[PDB]
Amino acid sequence: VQLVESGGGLVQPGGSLRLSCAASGFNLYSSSIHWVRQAPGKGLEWVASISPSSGSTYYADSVKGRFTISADTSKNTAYLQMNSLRAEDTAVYYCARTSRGWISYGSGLDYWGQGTLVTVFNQIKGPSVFPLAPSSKSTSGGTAALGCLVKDYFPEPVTVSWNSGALTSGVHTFPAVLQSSGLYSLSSVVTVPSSSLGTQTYICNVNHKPSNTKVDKKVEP
Amino acid sequence: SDIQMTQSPSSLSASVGDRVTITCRASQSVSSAVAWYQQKPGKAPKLLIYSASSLYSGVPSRFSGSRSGTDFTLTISSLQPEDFATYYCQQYISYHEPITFGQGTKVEIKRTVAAPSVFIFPPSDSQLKSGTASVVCLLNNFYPREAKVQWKVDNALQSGNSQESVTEQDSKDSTYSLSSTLTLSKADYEKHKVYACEVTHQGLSSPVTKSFNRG
Amino acid sequence: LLRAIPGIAWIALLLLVIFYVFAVMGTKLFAQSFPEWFGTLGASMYTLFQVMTLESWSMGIARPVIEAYPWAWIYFVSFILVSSFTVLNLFIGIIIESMQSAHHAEDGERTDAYRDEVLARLEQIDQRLN
Amino acid sequence: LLRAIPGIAWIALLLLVIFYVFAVMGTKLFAQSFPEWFGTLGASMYTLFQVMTLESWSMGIARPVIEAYPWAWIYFVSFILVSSFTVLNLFIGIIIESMQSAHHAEDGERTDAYRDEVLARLEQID
Repeated sequence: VQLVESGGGLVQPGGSLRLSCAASGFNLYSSSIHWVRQAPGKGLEWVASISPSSGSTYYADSVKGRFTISADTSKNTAYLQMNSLRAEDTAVYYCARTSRGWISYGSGLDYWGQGTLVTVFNQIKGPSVFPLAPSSKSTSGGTAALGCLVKDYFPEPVTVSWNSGALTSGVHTFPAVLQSSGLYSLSSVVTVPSSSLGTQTYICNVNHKPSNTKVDKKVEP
Repeated sequence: SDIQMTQSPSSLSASVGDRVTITCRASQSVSSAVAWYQQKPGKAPKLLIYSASSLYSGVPSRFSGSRSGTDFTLTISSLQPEDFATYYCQQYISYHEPITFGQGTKVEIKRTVAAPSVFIFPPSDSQLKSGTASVVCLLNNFYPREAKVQWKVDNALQSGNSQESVTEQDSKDSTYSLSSTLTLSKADYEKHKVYACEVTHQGLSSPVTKSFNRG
Repeated sequence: LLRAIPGIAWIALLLLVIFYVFAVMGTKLFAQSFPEWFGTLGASMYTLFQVMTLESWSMGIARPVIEAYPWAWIYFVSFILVSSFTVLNLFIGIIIESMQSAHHAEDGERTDAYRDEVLARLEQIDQRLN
Repeated sequence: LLRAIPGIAWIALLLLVIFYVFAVMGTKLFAQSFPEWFGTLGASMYTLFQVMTLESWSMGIARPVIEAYPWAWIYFVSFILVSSFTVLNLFIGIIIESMQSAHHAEDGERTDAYRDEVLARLEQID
């Protein structure tokens, strides 16, 4: 079997996107499909459920009417239009079948849909190149760490690389922290010898396809 | 009706091979038709237990779920390579008003109590130039996760001017990184000279604190 | 054994049409609020199946009856009331026909006896004289 | 004891549905004139409750039946007719099961006897 998950993308409030779900290796017409959203660092939220042979208009209070889910048996295809986003509903959404039909579980999640990330809030961001190098008294004879910082990022994600990704060992990319202004923020550094600091060049490469902003900046005392 | 599958515990760190039980509390009369599922990070749902006993066709025997009226509990005795996992229930009506899935149970793999490597990141002039200023304190390769972020501006502790972030356990070192950036108005950056932070963790037998003066 | 066999058949038929009644009862005035499983009389079989399956899913509907038809406490007590009243008696009825057989048989067994002992006592006298 | 227990249950059920009948009977053709308490079959329970409460308030309705549905003399006689026919028999039925036990016991008591006198007249001949 195969679940068809498409119709994602980023948008601004008041917008209406139709999340499409097409039936592959299972007769949805007898089955039933449900939608449930996974917020970053949060679990599932049983959005809706439905031809379910009978036309079960079944949806959670969270998006009660704000969204309306349905399907086309004739095409073995389903849809979920989350209108009225609010940005509260900004979360990676995956639609699947806990079907009480013939082809799926009936007990629970028969399978999981690919899932398409929906970001419902709009600016353009990631202009910060903030190098975080150690002091002149970097741990001599031991391991010292340094790396850049990308502040005022919106939305996630942010593609990162150290010395154009050439150095993988020691590299750790901090998680996205949403700042008060409404911009995500994180950083990355890596341990290296003090002798390697003044000799070997280290320049963290940064990429943000949405703003399509490219940044690579070096590190030194 | 209404359902509130209260899954426990919050943080569940354990060693491999050990026996682990994921418990969830039912608000109202939740029947035998209970479901639990576990998924890797950025990975699809995997329905674990069907009808609170039935393992899905291909599901390993390593794990099992039990029912005690209001209390519904899943358990695994042998750590499979999928050691690091999550756990959330799912409460069903055959076809009725109420729909609910679990509040989630983080199933972490407990590793060695490692001394968390720490460093300082003072704001650059270039960074400060824009009129926004941020100081970051480095905490990489850490174990355990339980740590106390404590910053002091001119030796004076602040509040609300910091955001905290924490990586996952390393692919090799099994040790996690923690990101803590102190950020305030440019005026404040100049208004203080001594910039310092106090880090509290089990690995820090003697808790260490590094400092920097403005300029 | 075969005597009581018919007894349960008519009783179950009462029970069958007791279903047909409670189905005609339930469906009409329990639908439009939660009408997924209350449209057709079939829902009563479901309702049986529900009870067989220890429903506690009409607990939902019972929350919905608390929202929609709190009378349904009766019209749940009714299904419960009707079932027990039916099923017990069909069983008791048979317990009785079961218990009714042996008492005759016990006396039946004792029936042949007293005459034998008499039929014995009678020819017993016929030797000490003839 | 337990034999007759089921007996009343089916009888009361007859009586229950005898209600359902007389309710279906009463309501239809007693309403529109005084339709406050004759709309729903519930009114028959009320009617029971009425009779339990020694109504004499349907005396009113009886004056209204003399005005509106003098047939209700029947459809009052009906509730009375149905009740007695029911309640007596459920009782009689039990009186009978009560009276049926001893009559058989009397023979049971006499049952042990004739054999004894025989069992006596057997060892007597030695």
